[PDB]
Amino acid sequence: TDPDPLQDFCVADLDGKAVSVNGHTCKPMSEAGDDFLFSSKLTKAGNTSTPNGSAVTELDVAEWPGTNTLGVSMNRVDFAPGGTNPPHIHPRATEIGMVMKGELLVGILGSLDSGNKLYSRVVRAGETFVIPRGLMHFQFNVGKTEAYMVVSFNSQNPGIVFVPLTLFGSDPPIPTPVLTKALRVEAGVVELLKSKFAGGS
Amino acid sequence: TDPDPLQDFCVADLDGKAVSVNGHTCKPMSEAGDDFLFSSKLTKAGNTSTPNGSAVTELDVAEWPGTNTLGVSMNRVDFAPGGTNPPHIHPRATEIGMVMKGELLVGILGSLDSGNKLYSRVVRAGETFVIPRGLMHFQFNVGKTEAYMVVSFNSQNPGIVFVPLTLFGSDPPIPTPVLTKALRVEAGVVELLKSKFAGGS
Amino acid sequence: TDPDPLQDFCVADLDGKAVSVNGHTCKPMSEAGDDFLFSSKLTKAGNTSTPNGSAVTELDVAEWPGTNTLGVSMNRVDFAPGGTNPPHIHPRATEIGMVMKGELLVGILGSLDSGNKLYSRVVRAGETFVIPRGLMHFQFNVGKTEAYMVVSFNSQNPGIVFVPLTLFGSDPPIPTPVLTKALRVEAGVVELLKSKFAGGS
Amino acid sequence: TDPDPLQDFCVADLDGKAVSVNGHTCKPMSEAGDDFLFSSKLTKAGNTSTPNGSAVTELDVAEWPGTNTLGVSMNRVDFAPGGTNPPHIHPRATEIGMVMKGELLVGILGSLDSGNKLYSRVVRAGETFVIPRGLMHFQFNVGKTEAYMVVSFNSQNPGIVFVPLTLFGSDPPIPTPVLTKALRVEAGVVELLKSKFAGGS
Amino acid sequence: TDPDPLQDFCVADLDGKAVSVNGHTCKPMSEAGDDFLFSSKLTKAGNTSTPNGSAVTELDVAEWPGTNTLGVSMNRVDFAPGGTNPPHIHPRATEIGMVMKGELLVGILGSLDSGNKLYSRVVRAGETFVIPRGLMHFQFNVGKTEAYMVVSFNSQNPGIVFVPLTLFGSDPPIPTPVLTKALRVEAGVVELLKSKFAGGS
Amino acid sequence: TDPDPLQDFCVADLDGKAVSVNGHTCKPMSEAGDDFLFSSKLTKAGNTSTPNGSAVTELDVAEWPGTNTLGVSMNRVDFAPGGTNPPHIHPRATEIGMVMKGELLVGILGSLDSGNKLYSRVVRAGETFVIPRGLMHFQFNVGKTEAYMVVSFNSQNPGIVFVPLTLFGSDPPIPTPVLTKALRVEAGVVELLKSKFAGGS
Ligand SMILES: [Mn+2]
Ligand SMILES: [Mn+2]
Ligand SMILES: [Mn+2]
Ligand SMILES: [Mn+2]
Ligand SMILES: [Mn+2]
Ligand SMILES: [Mn+2]
Repeated sequence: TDPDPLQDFCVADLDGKAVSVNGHTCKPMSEAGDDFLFSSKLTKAGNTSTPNGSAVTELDVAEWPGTNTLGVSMNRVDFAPGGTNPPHIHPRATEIGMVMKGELLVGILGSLDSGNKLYSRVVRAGETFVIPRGLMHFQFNVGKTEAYMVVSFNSQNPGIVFVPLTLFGSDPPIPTPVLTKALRVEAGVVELLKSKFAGGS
Repeated sequence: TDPDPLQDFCVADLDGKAVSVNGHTCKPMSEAGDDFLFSSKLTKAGNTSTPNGSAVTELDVAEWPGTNTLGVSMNRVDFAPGGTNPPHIHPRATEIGMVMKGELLVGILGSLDSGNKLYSRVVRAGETFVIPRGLMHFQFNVGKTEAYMVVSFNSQNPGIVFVPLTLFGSDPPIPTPVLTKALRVEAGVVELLKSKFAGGS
Repeated sequence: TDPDPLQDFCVADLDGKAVSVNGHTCKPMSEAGDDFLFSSKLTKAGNTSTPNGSAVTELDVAEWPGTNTLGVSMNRVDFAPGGTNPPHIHPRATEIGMVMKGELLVGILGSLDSGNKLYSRVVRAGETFVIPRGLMHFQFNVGKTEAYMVVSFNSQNPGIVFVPLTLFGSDPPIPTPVLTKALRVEAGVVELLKSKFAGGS
Repeated sequence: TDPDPLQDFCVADLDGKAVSVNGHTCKPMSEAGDDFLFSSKLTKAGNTSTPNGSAVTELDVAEWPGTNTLGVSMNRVDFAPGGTNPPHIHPRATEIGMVMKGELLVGILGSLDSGNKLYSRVVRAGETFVIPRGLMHFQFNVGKTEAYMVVSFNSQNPGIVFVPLTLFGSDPPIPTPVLTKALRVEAGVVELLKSKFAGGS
Repeated sequence: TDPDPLQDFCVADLDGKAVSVNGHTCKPMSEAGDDFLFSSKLTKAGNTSTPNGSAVTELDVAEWPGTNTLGVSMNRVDFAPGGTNPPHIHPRATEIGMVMKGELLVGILGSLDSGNKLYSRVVRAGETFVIPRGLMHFQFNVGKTEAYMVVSFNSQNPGIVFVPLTLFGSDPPIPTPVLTKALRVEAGVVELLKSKFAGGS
Repeated sequence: TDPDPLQDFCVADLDGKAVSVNGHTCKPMSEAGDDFLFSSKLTKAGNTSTPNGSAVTELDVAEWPGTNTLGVSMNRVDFAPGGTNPPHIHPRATEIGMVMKGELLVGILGSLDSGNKLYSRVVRAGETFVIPRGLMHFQFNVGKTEAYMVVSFNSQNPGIVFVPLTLFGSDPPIPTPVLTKALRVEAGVVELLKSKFAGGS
């Protein structure tokens, strides 16, 4: 897990020309003021008019510098009806989440030695779920209304590996012959899938 | 921070006669079923008719066995008007919180080398705060309505050191002469304070 | 990373009825003998006549009990011409590898905040590569001969999330409507992909 | 616990204008000389003519730069007859101590799930005690002579949260109405307590 | 460093037939009583009539079960005039020490990338030293009187690798031809050295 | 073990005038290019015409900057017939190794509480061994041909404490009277041993 802190506070210095280290260097405490332990960035719903039909509003260290060294972060996710937060992985954290409104099918997948088991449940307001570090998982809005959840992590920067976008729309894309061997389908099918992720999101 | 996991899942075996280790031993996976990554325990408001005027509903490993080894937990806190979650400390975790309804004065205190600075702000629906590991902090309901928040931790068992209850109502209590020297007041004042915490909460 | 050791040696007790804990309980040292720090299991090539055209021979704690508590493990991977070790993730470790024979295209993918960049290179005998914890990566045999590599991890049990098999052949499978929304293609395409992973490997 | 070291030595650069990071940046090894692994700062007794009747002489990274990255520090504490080191907490370390002279009542308090139990014993020359990370604890000189102890920590910067000074004399102070609700006493009692800690120590 | 604790207390169960895990299983709290956080084992001087002319009195988890999970331990070392605590290594901890009486030459050796530098100083009563994790170090009594020190570690079980005893008196001994090649001297010299450590201490 | 990473990549900035921190500061990602996750430095055999009769080719962070923050490194070791990699220790890592060609006697030594037990085995092509963190170990070429192995570590900078060179050829050397007491032999024997390591390797 994230390295433990070595003092009370260490607000991230996010200037483009700051020295680079594991994590972030910190502002002098003299320059921090009173408000660094607080945020209002998750107060508003994100724009769900995206190809996925969901929107992620992040509150990692890049958006909340006061989290630097403290071992935590939070995101909000909003969903249109029938929208998905697609199969994804956090390389550097466990996630713990609560549904705030609506009805979400939440799925969590075991690794190979767990027989790739899929656990899935419809989760409603006030109900919670846990995603062990590094495992593939997804959410799907099964209600007729807009849904939203707020999720927390045991890292200041968990990372997000979106599985469809990474497989089919990386920069540059994975070669077609690699994908035909891996996916057990013809080139035409692979090229169709790539055409859907060419725009970069 | 909590030790990292060494497999996908390890649901806590909470039987009274189970072998005792750092954390908890685990149920055989054969005995776990489909639902261990989920809970509904935070769906309902706690009973705020307490001396503090607040109620803590816990979702640590004792209440959510599926969190075992995963490095996370969550609590809900509900507040009557004018109620407080009194000055307290988590010995083993950072906290990250969001206010769900109402208006809460949230205060966080630096240690001695931070000049014991008090940072405090009124936090409203959808707004967030962070409490660095081991620092004293409190919340106070400044609104006219019932308030509530949901908070997450980077530990399966953060611990709670309630400062007033521990100072004045430990089992057995701290000797009066220790408290008169520490608090710089006469025995009568110390005995008055003890009389308020004699009931154990 | 894996918890540090608290003594010199702690050979895993792998009996089916042993108590379950994070990792594994240990054999009494009296029962260990002289050979637990050694193995010959990677001396022989695996059987590459599989749908992927590669074979993974594991030397994690389940196969090498002497690694328990020590923070390391190793695997061997053998490749038929044109074979792939498909896009996969290790939830709990960084990997460091060396190619022993043949020519392998090795690809490593950044996360979202790294713009999902793909780094790829043909790696030959004696040449090395590194895969940061939790990132998607693959290998593809571009030579005319059988290839092989040996890779090490900073975990006794890194875990393997095979991306194609998990997306299309989990137990039970991810619902088709979830995959049509996530993959941006019609049901027929999703069902074709599922038909290729129905056998469980 | 503190992050592990990534090289043999890394003496803290304590200049006021040095770049700020988790912990401290290090002096070039060229500038370190022979003496950084040694100190004489705990050779002399501190001045016990304080309101508490004790004095803490610190040997954390700010006073012993050679401890940087190494995961340890030490303090000395001297006591006048009837003096106290008042109820306090270390947010980032376990403490292990030895009494060198005199007779000290040493008390350690469990958290809420430990029923807030108080363990206390008179500890004499050569006898030892342990304080688990983040728990409230105190010492009180019950002898007729000056007492002293030397204590070590598993952090280069454990932090000190002095409970009375933080509750009643933070900068600025906790509002009186918060303290009347938390302490279950009238405003006059709270104001009396504040008047004793107004001077800042 | 040692894994962090997951609860307040976890006293080691040292029975010979207890289940074996990384570290130690714990006694039920019901069986612990009031005294587990305290010891008197370092109150008395060890017997310095040994071949080394020093004696180590240990207070690791085997001797102080209350240290289990807490990340700390302590030893006392007593020295006859001209006695040595010979070149040794702690595989799993940093050490921080204080001299209590007498005059000790204390030496600390850098690794290969530190040019194998030797730092050494005569350390007297109340003066302190630090030994970074895993580095070779020694002490030698240069005074005319008995000397002693008390040292603390950031592990419950640091381990001790005594260099002369391990090189020349392991069980069974390192083969003579291995030592002649490593030490660049003839068999007769190696056999002389072995004859001095044949007794097992 | 090494601190976990807080982002995908952080290539070490090895310039002599770069700011110094635990580990290394990082190059801006803009300056990294495509090749930092790869190396060819272990492709060639080292020069075994040394006093030890072996050669270590290192691929730690100083030689492979892309390993910075990732928790891993690798070395190659080549052996002349009858050559040794002498008794040594890694202060900051476990090692996991594979023999690539030839026949090597590999020995691993327990600490004092393990009765200083020596485990040793002849290890041949494709066979593996593990060295727990901080324990003394060695290899000796018992074949008639040149041998080689490749070894991996759970640290970017494990450190190497060569026991003979450190005991007899440190900078400056350990005083002769310290070594006569520790080794239980006369000054002449100690001076003979020092004369063999005076050249610095
Ligand atoms: Mn997620
Ligand atoms: Mn709290
Ligand atoms: Mn891999
Ligand atoms: Mn203390
Ligand atoms: Mn030592
Ligand atoms: Mn080695």
